[PDB]
Amino acid sequence: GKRLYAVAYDIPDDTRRVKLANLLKSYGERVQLSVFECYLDERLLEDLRRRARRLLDLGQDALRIYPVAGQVEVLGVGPLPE
Repeated sequence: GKRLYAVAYDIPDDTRRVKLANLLKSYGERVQLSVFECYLDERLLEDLRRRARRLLDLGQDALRIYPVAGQVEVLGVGPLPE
């Protein structure tokens, strides 16, 4: 079912990065400059990948998707964890 994912990206191109961030908003919320937290199940995860693939230059860009299980820990500024 739905689980928390950390979605971290490294996109050198500003235009592609803006498009990717706008896409990620449809699945979750920003937590840091290069990271969103998204609640996804299998179907939404596939949808996210499918749409992210349209946008990325896969020779230059990186996107990592981490399924999270356990307590997220936050030091410093930024959104408090569950």
